[PDB]
Amino acid sequence: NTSTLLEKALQIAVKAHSGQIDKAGSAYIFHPIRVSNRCSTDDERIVALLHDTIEDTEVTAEYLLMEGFPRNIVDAILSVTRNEDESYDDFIKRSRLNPIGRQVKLHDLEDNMDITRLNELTEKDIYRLNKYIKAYKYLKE
Amino acid sequence: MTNTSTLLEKALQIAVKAHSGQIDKAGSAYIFHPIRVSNRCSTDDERIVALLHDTIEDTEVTAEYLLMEGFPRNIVDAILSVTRNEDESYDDFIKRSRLNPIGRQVKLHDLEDNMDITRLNELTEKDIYRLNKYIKAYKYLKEH
Amino acid sequence: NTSTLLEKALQIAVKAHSGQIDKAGSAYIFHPIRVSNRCSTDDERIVALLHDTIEDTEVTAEYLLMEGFPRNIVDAILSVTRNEDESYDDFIKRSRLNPIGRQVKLHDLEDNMDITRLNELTEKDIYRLNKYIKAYKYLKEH
Amino acid sequence: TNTSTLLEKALQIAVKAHSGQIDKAGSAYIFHPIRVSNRCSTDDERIVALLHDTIEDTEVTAEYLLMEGFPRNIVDAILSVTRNEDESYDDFIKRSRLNPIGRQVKLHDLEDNMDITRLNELTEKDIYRLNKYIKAYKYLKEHH
Ligand SMILES: [Cl-]
Ligand SMILES: [Cl-]
Ligand SMILES: [Cl-]
Ligand SMILES: [Cl-]
Ligand SMILES: [Mg+2]
Ligand SMILES: [Mg+2]
Ligand SMILES: [Mg+2]
Ligand SMILES: [Mg+2]
Repeated sequence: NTSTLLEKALQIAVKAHSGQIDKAGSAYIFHPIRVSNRCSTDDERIVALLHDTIEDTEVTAEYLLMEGFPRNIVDAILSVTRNEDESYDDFIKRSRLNPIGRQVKLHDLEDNMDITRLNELTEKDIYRLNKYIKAYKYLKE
Repeated sequence: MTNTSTLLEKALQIAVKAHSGQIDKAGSAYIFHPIRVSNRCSTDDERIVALLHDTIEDTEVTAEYLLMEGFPRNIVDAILSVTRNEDESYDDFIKRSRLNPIGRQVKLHDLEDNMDITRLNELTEKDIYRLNKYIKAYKYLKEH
Repeated sequence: NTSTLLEKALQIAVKAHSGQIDKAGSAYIFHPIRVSNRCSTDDERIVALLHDTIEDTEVTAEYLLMEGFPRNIVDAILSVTRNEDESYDDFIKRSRLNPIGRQVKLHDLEDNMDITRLNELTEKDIYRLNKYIKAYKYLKEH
Repeated sequence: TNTSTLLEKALQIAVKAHSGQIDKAGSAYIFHPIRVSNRCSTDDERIVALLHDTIEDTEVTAEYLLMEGFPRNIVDAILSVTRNEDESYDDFIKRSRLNPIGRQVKLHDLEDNMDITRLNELTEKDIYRLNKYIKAYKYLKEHH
């Protein structure tokens, strides 16, 4: 009962992130939604809705391919999916090389840097916010 | 996860299922309409009503079903304030929406999304009449 | 009247903050502009454009009254203008009492919590940002 | 001068050049480049948005902007969204798409011009120009 591939990516994310919470206390599914609302194209919105499904849920790149998602979309999701064998800097460098992933990752950083949603702030947060700021600047050069 | 945060996730899953496969005038999935309206809201109470504001027309989603799912009476009343009654005229419908503090705000963001012509392929004369009606209602909901 | 007073408020702010900068080096004039962009009414936008003119520049309250800004607008600006002998805690409590000042202050805290423009984030910012979060929550309480 | 950054100078130039001008909604025109600039993502886009309509002002010219310190690629971007005297609108939109910064600014320009939430009413005379905005908006979206 799906009309468009953007609707499918939503239903996949809502199901996959069901039961997860972000560090602010809210349902995690609203993070890819808030990133998707910052996007400008349907391709960016699809990747934004799924950008944390491979890392955090049972969704795999293989599953997305078998569900009909195009090669450039899945590769764009993989460009914003960190591998353990790489540093965070090498991950952001790999994100910038992808036209769709670069834009989605920028909006992902913006959402993660939105401290207006948080209850407090600790020293562990500012070290994480700092590398977000460095990655945010790198992706805008 | 708090009760309001749980209801907000619950409200999303109820909207996704109810609007599954539905399309709007442009042809895109209708679910993104409540989501775009929600993104304009400021509080979680408003976000919940925004996500469910067009689900009463669905057969599975009723007022008692939402009460059964844990949504409090004030939230459900807000959803009913932005749900047009059977024989109710548009002018009478906007008047009823302003009486509800949450529904009034949600209806404003609903009008903003409906006035967004960046998603339309072409504008006709019928669209002008419809957009003029949204402008009048938008202005009415912003007064004191 | 309101469309012209909004423009006048912009021109008063531009002239008053001219050449001032924030901690990131960006032009400070855009802080009231970005706060005014988050507002929903013309009264809020006017107060937001002028909310740091008394404290940071040579604009006075009598000056704004002389230019035609109504009493409620000037009072709202004063509700978000910290006094000398007033602590930050009492300042936030006083800004919540004014309907327009409360809303503009909320958007002011949102702009001050925007770290997308800072070059880096240190530990001294923890105190400032947590203070802003606490003040943000107090203003949102109903 | 008494200006900090090129962005601030661009603001002051737009403020002066549009001073007293009014838009279709009856508001001060200066807030149009500001609202276009609020949609932009980089400082280069914001500078061009703030100045995207200053060339009509007799004081503001390409030479003036170069004199003030604005880089040539910024000035060329402003000229990419400045329509020529005998140029057709379609040819103007095609020319603005070739410029990376200008394309983005022209999209945000079109979004603001299509924002009918600021309008007090709509007539059928607005149909043609709104359909031109929609057509040009889609044409700039075909890039990706
Ligand atoms: Cl990571
Ligand atoms: Cl939402
Ligand atoms: Cl830039
Ligand atoms: Cl033109
Ligand atoms: Mg993410
Ligand atoms: Mg609706
Ligand atoms: Mg301030
Ligand atoms: Mg323009």
